[PDB]
Amino acid sequence: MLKGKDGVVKNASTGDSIGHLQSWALDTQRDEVSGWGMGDDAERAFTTVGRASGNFEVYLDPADPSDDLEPGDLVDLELYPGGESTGSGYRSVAGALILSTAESASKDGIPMLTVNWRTSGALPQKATVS
Amino acid sequence: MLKGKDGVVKNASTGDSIGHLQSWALDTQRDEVSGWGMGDDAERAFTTVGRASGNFEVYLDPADPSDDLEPGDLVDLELYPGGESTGSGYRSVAGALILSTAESASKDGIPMLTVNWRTSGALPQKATVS
Amino acid sequence: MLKGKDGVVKNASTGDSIGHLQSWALDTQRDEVSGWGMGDDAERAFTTVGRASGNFEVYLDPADPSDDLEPGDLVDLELYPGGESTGSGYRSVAGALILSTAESASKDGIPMLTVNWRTSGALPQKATVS
Amino acid sequence: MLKGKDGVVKNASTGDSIGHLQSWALDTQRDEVSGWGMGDDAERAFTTVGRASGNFEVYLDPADPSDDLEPGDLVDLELYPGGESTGSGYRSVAGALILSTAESASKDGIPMLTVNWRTSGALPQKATVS
Amino acid sequence: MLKGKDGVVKNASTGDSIGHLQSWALDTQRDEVSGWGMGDDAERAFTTVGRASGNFEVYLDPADPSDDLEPGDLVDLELYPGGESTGSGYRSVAGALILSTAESASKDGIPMLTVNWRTSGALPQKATVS
Amino acid sequence: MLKGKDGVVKNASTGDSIGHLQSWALDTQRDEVSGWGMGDDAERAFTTVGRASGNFEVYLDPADPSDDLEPGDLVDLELYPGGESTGSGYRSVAGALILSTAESASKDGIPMLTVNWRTSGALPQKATVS
Amino acid sequence: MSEAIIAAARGRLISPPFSDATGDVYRTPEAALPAIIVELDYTDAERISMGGGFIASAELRVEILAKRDDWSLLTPTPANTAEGMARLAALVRTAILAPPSDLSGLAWSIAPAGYEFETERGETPLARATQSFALQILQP
Amino acid sequence: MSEAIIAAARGRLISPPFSDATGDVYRTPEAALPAIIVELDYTDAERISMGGGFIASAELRVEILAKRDDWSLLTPTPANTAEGMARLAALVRTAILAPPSDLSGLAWSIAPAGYEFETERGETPLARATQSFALQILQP
Amino acid sequence: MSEAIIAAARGRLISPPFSDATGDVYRTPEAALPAIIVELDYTDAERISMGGGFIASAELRVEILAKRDDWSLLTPTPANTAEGMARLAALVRTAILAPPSDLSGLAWSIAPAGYEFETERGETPLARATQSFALQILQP
Amino acid sequence: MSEAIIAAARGRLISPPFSDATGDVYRTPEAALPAIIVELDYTDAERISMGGGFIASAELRVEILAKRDDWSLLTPTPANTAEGMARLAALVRTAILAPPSDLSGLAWSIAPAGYEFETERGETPLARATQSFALQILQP
Amino acid sequence: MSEAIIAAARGRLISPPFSDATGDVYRTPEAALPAIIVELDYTDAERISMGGGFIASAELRVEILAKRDDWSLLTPTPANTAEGMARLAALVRTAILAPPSDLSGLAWSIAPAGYEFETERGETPLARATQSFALQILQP
Amino acid sequence: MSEAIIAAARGRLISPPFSDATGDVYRTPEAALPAIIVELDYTDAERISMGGGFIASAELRVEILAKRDDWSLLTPTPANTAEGMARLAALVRTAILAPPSDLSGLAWSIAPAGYEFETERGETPLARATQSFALQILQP
Repeated sequence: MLKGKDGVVKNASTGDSIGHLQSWALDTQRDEVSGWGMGDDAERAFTTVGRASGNFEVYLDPADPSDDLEPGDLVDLELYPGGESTGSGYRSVAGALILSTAESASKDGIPMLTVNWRTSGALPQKATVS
Repeated sequence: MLKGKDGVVKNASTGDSIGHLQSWALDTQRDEVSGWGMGDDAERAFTTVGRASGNFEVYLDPADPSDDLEPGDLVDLELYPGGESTGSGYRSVAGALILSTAESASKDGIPMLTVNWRTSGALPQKATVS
Repeated sequence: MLKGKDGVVKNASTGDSIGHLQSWALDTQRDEVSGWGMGDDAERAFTTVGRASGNFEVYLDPADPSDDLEPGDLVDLELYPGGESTGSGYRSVAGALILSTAESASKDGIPMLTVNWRTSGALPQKATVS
Repeated sequence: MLKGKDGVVKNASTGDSIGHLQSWALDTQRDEVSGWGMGDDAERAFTTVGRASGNFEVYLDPADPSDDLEPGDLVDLELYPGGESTGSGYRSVAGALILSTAESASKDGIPMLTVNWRTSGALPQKATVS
Repeated sequence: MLKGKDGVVKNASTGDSIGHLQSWALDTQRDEVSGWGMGDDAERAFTTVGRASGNFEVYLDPADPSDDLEPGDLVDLELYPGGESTGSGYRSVAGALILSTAESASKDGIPMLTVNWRTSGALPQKATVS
Repeated sequence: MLKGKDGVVKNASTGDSIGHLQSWALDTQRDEVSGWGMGDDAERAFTTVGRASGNFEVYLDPADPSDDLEPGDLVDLELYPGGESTGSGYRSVAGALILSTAESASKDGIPMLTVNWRTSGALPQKATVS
Repeated sequence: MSEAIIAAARGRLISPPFSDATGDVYRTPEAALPAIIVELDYTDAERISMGGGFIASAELRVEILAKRDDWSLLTPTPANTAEGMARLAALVRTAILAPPSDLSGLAWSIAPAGYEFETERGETPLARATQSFALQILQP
Repeated sequence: MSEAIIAAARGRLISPPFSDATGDVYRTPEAALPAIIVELDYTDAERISMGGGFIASAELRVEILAKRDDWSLLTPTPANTAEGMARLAALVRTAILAPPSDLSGLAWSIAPAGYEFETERGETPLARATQSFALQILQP
Repeated sequence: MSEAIIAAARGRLISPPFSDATGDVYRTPEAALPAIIVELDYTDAERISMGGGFIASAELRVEILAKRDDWSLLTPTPANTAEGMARLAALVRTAILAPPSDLSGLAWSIAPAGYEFETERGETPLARATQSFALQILQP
Repeated sequence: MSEAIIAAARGRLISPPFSDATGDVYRTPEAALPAIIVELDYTDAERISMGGGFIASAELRVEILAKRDDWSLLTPTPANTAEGMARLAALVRTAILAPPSDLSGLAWSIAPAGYEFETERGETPLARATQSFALQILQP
Repeated sequence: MSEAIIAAARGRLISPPFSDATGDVYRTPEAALPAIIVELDYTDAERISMGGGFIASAELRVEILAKRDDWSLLTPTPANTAEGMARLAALVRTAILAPPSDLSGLAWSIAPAGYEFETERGETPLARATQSFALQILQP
Repeated sequence: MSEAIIAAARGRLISPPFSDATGDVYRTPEAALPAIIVELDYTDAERISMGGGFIASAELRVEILAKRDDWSLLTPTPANTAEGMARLAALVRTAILAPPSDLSGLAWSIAPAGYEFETERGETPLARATQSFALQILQP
């Protein structure tokens, strides 16, 4: 039961935490192929290839690297669900490609940026921090 | 009227309960073929092949086997809706294939993982525990 | 204005009430064919063939026949909207084919099963109980 | 501003009000064809053919003609939005074809029936009652 | 900041305000064509043709011209967002074609009519009232 | 953490702030192409071309340039998320094409206009104000 | 229009054979054992249409005070407060919630918002009954 | 119809061997140690169908006052207020929430809205028990 | 701007032929039998636009105190509190909720939030009437 | 079934070495310095299934009154009200919220609804602790 | 940071020519006829970001007590409580809700939560005015 | 675990140079002019996981009573209640809401639920400050 208020996402290449973040997400998926024949009760299935994606939301920032990331950029992202405390697992994705960014605001609220990423050529690797 | 707060899902092969779980689900479906002819009031139908799927949600865990399951893995899952008390029915699925896993968090909440599975080559078998 | 807390659904063949039920539903539909010509203000229509479907929800049961029904089974269902009191109408469907079943639970709730059925070769027949 | 609690829908052919009704609806539609050419600022349009449809909901009834209507039946429906008081407009649809009927109930509620109709060969005609 | 409780929509041809209205809406759209080539960073775009549409809702009326409008009719509509007070802008649409009308009611509510219109051959023209 | 109640959007060409605005939004996207081969665990991806879009909402205005913008117009828009105070970043989009405008009102509310724009031939450029 | 609705009520509730006095502070009599009083109470409100209209949410409260044989018109045990109060109330409910249109029209909905029986210890026993009826009236 | 429902209650609660008096202000006796009183209370309401009908949300409150051996019918320690009150209440609950249709029909739902045990210090100890039952009754 | 709205009210309610005094604590007279007082009360608030604006939710309360022939202008039985209070109130409602734009404009919505008639036992009978009108005013 | 649940509680809370008295109005002793009392309180309710069932929302309140060395079993400073009350309460919480099924079964959920420590100034200081436990019990 | 916001208020409200005293219990003077007092009141709160931040919902209450010519600066009839209170209040509102950034920044939103005029009967008439301003301040 | 959290608080609030007494009814001293008291208060609760866990919603209230130079540590005008209370409170807030993990961990969220300054008229002026901190603690 990680606390979830201490999560840190950092760009591995430039070594900077992203900024005041509202939320993070990650997903991993593998496609399915099903086949059945005449006279068969159940359908057999197998998994072929894998992709991963995710998104993070942060208050709009002109004083942090939050500002720098751009659609099309290739970045290395290390995400710490429970923080960087020793023995806390980190999900590291290499070659993350940033597909899209979205900025929004309202009269009564703080401006927000949402970044969506996909993985290219690699799959997220779990590891445990020192 | 099972209580539903005592449900245990265990990986049969390694004999470990999955972890602090929020919710479980299972479904079984059989496809339909309908045919009618010129001059007929109703349409006749028959069921051809069957598939099963399900999903479970658990708080994110670095100290339990919750951590280990991966998309594409083949696992044997035994699910106890009412617990392992003697005489409680268990749904056992063999050859469960894990299609997808999803991790998410928010500033005010605990991190969560959702695992989705399908069955390959087998159908869930009901049985009663000793 | 039937009360609706007394509704009983029974499997006609084995003569057993299904169990602690939350809700029932039934539907009857007939498809439409419309045709209009050049120079015509309105479009004429006719009804060709008919199908019926329905679903019922019950708390999960290991001590009742609720447990027995399976996808693909063919069953005879008699549904009493207002109960079995004399003079209460019953909807009887013959050759009901059970397409799908779904089991679910949550930490704070009782486990539930939802059964979906279609009719094959027959149409529901209204009748009045003795 | 008709009151709307006095609306009566009656089957014209058998002269019976339908029953304890919850709600009624009617719609009229005419399809559109648009064409524009190279070099033109706006697109011209015209209306070709017309259809009408509607639905009504009533508590389930074994003592009224509410019970009798069936999918596929052809009926004449006269609907009084503001009641039958003299000088109140009535929408009369001839040759209404009843495509579908749906019965439902829950543990805490009264059973309900919803009937959906289309028009065949005719368009609803407004008229004022004597 | 027009008040919005004083809006009047009038049929220009017969010079009558529509009636007790709940709400009005208008929209104007122009389609987009995008093209990019091999080796180009951004995609260029242009706007080709324009259409306009809108809808208004009013309590059902047997004593006003609200009653008269019919699907398929061609009408001239002048809409005053802020009323007819001198110097208040009016949106005038010529050749408005009324595609559809919908009447509805419930046990606890007043009957309502919704009219949907499109423009044929013309585009709404803004103007300022004397 | 910009305040978000001070955001100003101005048309660069005519130098006028748009008006009493409720909300603004911007988005930037780059499409993805994925390819995998027989025998490969993950799917590689790349980003090809980029587009940007956005929308803003303002109370309806007859005394401001809010009134002037029209679908199909090409405009230069400079958007200040945090205001025009020195050192505040501004997003400037050149060649913004206004695809659509929508006016709406209700009995209890102020009339509102929503403008949607796309970019043609250019991509939004971040810059810092003097 | 309270006066008109009250007037309808005045006609509608004058039928029991005893005077109805509304809002008389000084008056608190025991001589008029069977007692009736009708109050239009309060009206909350919301807009109607675009271009003008108003509607109100309104409550009408009817109160009955009684002793002895007034309770005992026909059936036995109307001394029991509940039976007696109900006996007068249901008919009263039908009086106000009657079929005639004029009474119904300015009132629109005439639903019973609430009901009550109350007990005050006088030599002759006096019991209070309340019959709130909710009427939504278009503001003129 | 309060009188009818109260009448059903009157029949349904007259069975304990002691008189039931409802709404008697002057009466406050200690001689009738085992005490029962049933109140129909209030009815809120909403429309039914189009063209006419009304339904009500209603509360029925049952109150029991007792001392000594009335508590001690069979099991030990009914002097303890909780056990004693529960002992009388559950059976009372079954009485009112009984299977017979007439009792159930005018009542529709018969759910226990609330329960309570209360303590008043008399030489003989007196304890009050409340058993609210919510019945939704169609307005006639 | 309370003063301006109050000023509009001051002009709008000065028409009944009697003085209107607002917030005079020391004063509690019976000589001014027909009595009128208008209160702007409270303003809650929310933001307008981006870049600046504010709007308020505000309540205006109008109270009338009266005795004798003031009630009896024309129709019979205005001594009855309800008729009398309604008789003065409806016209008052029209006064404040009048068509003139200036009165309406700073006020925006002018809906009747509430209505009441009250009874105080003086030799001459005095009755209090409240006419809350809800006005939403843009904060300047 | 309050008696049974109370009985389970009676067994479950009789373990501290002092008598537990529930609902004794006349009794208000200081001689029984360590004090325990368990109350089943109220049950609200809703329907179960179609064809029959009922469930209740219920609250169980446990109250402890104490002075002196009863607080000082082991750790220092239990005179401090908070530590002392917590010290008795947590174990009490485990007693009632224990693993045994019978205790858990009729109770279903056993969540702590509330907690409190209170101070009354007696020569020997007396402090009150409340441990509401919410149990949902199927109506028999 | 209450002190800083209060300090801003202290500077912002010291301008009327009379002393402002906040939270002086012993002091209740009539010599300082024009009276001003500013209170930071309470702060409720919620989390900011992931990794750290807090924000608060806060209310600032401004109260004015006055008599005689203090009301009568320029326009006639400020003796009328409403006009007088409004006259002082609107300017006060502008003082606190002023354009300067420092005052606005720690305050974020500065909306008028509420307004009131009150009447106390002293030889010289004293009237109380409240101007709640809601400021959301990031917790440092 | 109230005792542990209270113990953390006990360590965390013992630093101001004066004794902290919690829940001492008999004690109401003026000799200990600077005064501190910490209360764990109440815990509401909900289930965790399937198969077992519980979490609580809990409130911690910190109260400070003070006079004279205790207010005047450094900056001028801490006699003003608001400045003085804020001056002590913010540091106290940081004490409890400190970075150390143990203090934070059993507490989870440590948000300031509320703040207040109060005035009681003693020769030496005494002022009360409340600093509610909401901590959600997993039930052991």
